[PDB]
Amino acid sequence: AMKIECRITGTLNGVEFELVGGGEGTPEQGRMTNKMKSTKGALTFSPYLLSHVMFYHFGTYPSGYENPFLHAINNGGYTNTRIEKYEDGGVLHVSFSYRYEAGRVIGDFKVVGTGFPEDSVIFTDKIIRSNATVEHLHPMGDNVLVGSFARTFSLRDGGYYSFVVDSHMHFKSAIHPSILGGPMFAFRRVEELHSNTELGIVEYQHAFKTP
Amino acid sequence: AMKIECRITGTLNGVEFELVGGGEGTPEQGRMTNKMKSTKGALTFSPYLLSHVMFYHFGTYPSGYENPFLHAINGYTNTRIEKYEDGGVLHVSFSYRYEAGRVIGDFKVVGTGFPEDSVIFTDKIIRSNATVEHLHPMGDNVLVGSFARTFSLRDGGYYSFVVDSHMHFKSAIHPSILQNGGPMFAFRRVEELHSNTELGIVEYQHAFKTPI
Repeated sequence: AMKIECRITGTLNGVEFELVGGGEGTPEQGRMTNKMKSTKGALTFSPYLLSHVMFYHFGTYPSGYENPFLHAINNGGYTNTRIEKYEDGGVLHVSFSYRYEAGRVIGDFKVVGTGFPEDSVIFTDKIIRSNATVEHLHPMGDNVLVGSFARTFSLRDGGYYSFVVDSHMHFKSAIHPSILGGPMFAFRRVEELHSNTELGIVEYQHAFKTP
Repeated sequence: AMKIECRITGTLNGVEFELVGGGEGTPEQGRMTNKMKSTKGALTFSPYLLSHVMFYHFGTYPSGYENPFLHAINGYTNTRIEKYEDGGVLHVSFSYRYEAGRVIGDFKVVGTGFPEDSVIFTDKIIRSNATVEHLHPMGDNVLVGSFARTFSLRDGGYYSFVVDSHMHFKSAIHPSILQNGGPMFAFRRVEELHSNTELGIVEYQHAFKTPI
C-alpha cells in the first residue's frame, strides 16, 4: 500500500479552516484510507462536506486500460481543479496539487466555499452520509481530462442535499494511451467516520467503460 | 414490444425543424428503436444532435427496483437544459401520451448560441457516445438527473455537453426508487443511422446502483 500524506486548507463563507493527516491506498483493490485532524478546533460546517475532498491514483481500471493518474506519478504528474455547485446556491472551488516522495503521495488541497445560506444544510449536522457517484471522464486534448459528476448527501430526515461538479485535470506530460474512443466512467463510494474535529474516509474507486 | 410514436419540433438559432416517426421498445431487454423523418427538408444541423432527443420507459432496472415506466398511470414530463462546450444551449421538453398499449411522444427543442463555426453545422460528428446518468429524488414528485455526454468527431476529437434534467411525476409514482438509500445510475448507449433527412436510433438503457 502506498502511503498518503494530506493537507486541506481553505475558507467557508470567509471562515478559515485547515486539516492535516493521511493514510494508505492500494490501486490494485481501488481502496484508500485517509484520516485528518483539524488544526483550528471544531469545524463551522458539516465534516461530510470534505469527504470527496480528502486521490484518483487509487482507482481500479478495466482490463486493457491503465489508471492515468497512477501513471502520471512517474511523468510530471497532474493537477485537479473542480467547481462544485450546490443546490442551495453554495459553491466550492477546490484545487488539488500533488508531490511524490518515493512511494508516497502528498496532497495539498485548497478549497474556497461561498454562498451557502445561513440555513444551509452544511451548518446544521443533518447530513448523515454521502452517497455514491459515477463520474464521466473524457479528454479535451492530450493534456486534459474533463470530469462531470452529480453527488448527494443523505439527510437525517430522509431527504437529499445535492451538488454537481465540473472538473479539469491538467496533466503535465500527456495522458496515458487511453486516450483515446469514448468516455471512461469512475464509480466511487465512501465510508465516513467524522467528528467536527477529526475526519476519516475509506474510499473505493472503480472505473469502467461498460457496466 | 410496445409501439412508439414520436414527433420533434423546434428551432436551432431560429431555423425551424420538424421530425415525425416511431419504432418499438422492449422494456425487459432495455432496448428500443426509433425511425423519424424530417418534414421540412434536410436539417441545417447534424442529425446526431437529435439522437438523445428521439423514452426512458424502455430501460432495465436491477432486481426490483421497477423503473418508473410506472404510468400506468397517472404520467411524467421531462425538461432538460443541455449546455454545449461551444456555448450552444438546448432547451428540451418531453411530453407523452398513452392511447392503447403504445407510447406517443411530442418533444420540443430550442437551440440557441451555437456559433457559426460550431461542430453541429459541419458534418464532423460521426457518432454519440455512452453516458451514465445520476438520478436522485426531490420530494416524491421530482426526479433530478445529471449526465455529461460526448459526440466523437471525424478528426478523432470530442464535442461534449452536460445535461440537467427535471422529471415531474403526476402521481407518485416512486416506490423502490423513493426509498432507495442513494442515487440510481442509468447507463445508455445508441447506434445511429442518420442521413440528414431521415433519422434512426437503436438505444440501450440499463440502470444500476453498483458496480460495474
